[PDB]
Amino acid sequence: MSLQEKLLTYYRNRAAIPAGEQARAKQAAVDICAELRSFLRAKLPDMPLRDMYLSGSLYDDLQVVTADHIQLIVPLVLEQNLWSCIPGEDTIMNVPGFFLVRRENPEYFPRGSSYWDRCVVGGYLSPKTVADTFEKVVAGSINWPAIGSLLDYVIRPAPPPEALTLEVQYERDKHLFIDFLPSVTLGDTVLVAKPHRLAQYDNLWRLSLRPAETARLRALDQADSGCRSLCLKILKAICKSTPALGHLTASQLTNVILHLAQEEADWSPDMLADRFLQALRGLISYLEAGVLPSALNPKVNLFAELTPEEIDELGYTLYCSLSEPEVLLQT
Repeated sequence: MSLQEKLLTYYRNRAAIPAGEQARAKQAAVDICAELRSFLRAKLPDMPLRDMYLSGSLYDDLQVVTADHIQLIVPLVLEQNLWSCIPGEDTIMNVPGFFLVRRENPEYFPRGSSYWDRCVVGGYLSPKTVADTFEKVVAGSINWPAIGSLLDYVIRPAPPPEALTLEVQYERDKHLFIDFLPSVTLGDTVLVAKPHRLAQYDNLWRLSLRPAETARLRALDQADSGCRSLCLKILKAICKSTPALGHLTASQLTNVILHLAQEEADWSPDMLADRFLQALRGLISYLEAGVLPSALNPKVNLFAELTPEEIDELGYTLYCSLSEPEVLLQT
């Protein structure tokens, strides 16, 4: 049979979402998203935000390759007057590519001049505070299954520390997750409050990379009708199924593939199996080294959040795969 054929087989059987189901999944998210606006259009203002949006509603599949959960961005509006963002590199700590947001010009515009002065601690805008002030609309200031009833789904938020995340069964067989993620844009630079992990103590703002990451990927495979996304989807599925490998994230996997695209031109369909093995060796190499640089921002190490016991486990599992990759398909 061969790896190629087995990989394709695993794709269709374990990894891929049927066109129909996918559409219905998109519908759910788009509907949930609509109604959450209707909840905040009533509740607010006070908090200054643009409309919530779902990334990337332009693609059907919705970027659930690159991935984790469907992402519901909530853009916080800030005065470009009153706020500068300081790179994590130039701290006061030392943590690329996270950023501190510094309250500027008390020198001019005293406290109370912004809504966002109520989420400052120590001269700096605080993703955790911001996330919290937020999380106490979610789990559960919402009249939750009243919107469940309206649309014929089950909508319940995961219990903390993911009160931001939501579970929705869209059909009876299947279920689906939606992340709320607060975002601020200060000039060129866009940031999200996905907390760091340790964060020292608590904590900095995270540079958003998923949308750029998914755009390169979309584009490369457009260029040459190549098999980069397919190869990624399969690694993602294997990692979702194989408990040892669960510690690996969408972003990590995505960046392994992007580095491999930098190194290899070919990605014709018949190259799947080789590129697949190379991703495994790439992973092993990045894990040995303890660093996976972001393809888009080489100073950022995506493996910096992994605990060393995780790295340990992953490396061993991958090391053992290499001679019989077939075993990864039967988890």
